[PDB]
Amino acid sequence: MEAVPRMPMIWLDLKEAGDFHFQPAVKKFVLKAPEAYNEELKKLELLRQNAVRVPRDFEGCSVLRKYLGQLHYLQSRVPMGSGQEAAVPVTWTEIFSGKSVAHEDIKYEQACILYNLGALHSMLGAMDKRVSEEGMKVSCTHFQCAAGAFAYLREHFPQAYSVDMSRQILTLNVNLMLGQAQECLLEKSMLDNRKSFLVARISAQVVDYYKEACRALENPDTASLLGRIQKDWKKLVQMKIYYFAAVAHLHMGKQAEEQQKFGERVAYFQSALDKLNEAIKLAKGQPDTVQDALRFTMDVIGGKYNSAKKDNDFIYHEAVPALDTLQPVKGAPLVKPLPVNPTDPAVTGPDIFAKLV
Amino acid sequence: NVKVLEALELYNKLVNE
Repeated sequence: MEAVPRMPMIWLDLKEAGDFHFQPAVKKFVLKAPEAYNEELKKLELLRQNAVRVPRDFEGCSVLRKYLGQLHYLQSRVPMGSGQEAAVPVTWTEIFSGKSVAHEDIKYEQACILYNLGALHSMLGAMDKRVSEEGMKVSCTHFQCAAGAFAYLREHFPQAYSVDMSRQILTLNVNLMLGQAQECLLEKSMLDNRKSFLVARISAQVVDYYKEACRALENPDTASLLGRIQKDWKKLVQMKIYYFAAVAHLHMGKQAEEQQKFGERVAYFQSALDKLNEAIKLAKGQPDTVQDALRFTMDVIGGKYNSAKKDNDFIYHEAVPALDTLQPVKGAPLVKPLPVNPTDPAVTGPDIFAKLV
Repeated sequence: NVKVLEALELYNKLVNE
């Protein structure tokens, strides 16, 4: 129902930065050809400082993107990659273990900045209460942007500099973000009062994304890596899998009601009620926010089941079909990792190291 | 909002048949 209290969302912490002393290496490199990019390096230093201590807001995303871009410009003028002559140590903290990990590679710095871009977007997406349509739309967009950052990171930084940025972990992050993005669209679909069948397809897709997320969290090696984060994330995700399965079948039941298929209607409502109860069991101990959403949905599905079974038992007398005989709901993918372009002039601005003569 | 617009494209295509 459109008025259902909203589920909480998961967001990711930003990684903590160590040193990246690029200045002495850059100066030494350019002196190999007068006062060696001195003002230009000062600007970049300020940009890094702003980025590594980024304000946790929307403008902060711009800060991260601009620094990321200037890092690419520097990379192209001064060889600071792995094995290259002007490479210096880059140090960041691995977020799961708290270990300092160092690499003499400017791409490692780029990677961590891109990671924090994704993490910050995950934060911004999770802040609105999502009762407003725009709140849902903007939250959805942020989650797709977060997915976009992690996906770009996974594909274009394959070295996997630390365990928190491995392919498995980044894919988990992507699928979690896409799931939360699609969930925002489910909320919107109900606020917009779309066709019940469409709401079902959208909710079914939420389940699919969350299944893939839960899948990764159930990997024992991944689970031991994350520790209690895995336990914390999995509680919500697994609960949501049965919750949105219930929501899907609630609306397939509504479609049945619209099509005057009253046997089918009871079958779907019963399935939704069974699935919701399983979510409630799984939600034991979780915050009142989760409990309030489940309570609300229990009222809706419980009332509609009763009425549907009542009407069928007294009036329509239609056979209640097994679900396996019915056409299963196909998830509708409406979200994606939104493209990141590190060298987008719109976000980076002029190459800091532009040198006419 | 250009970003939000792109992010909502698939949704709107779906609901507008």
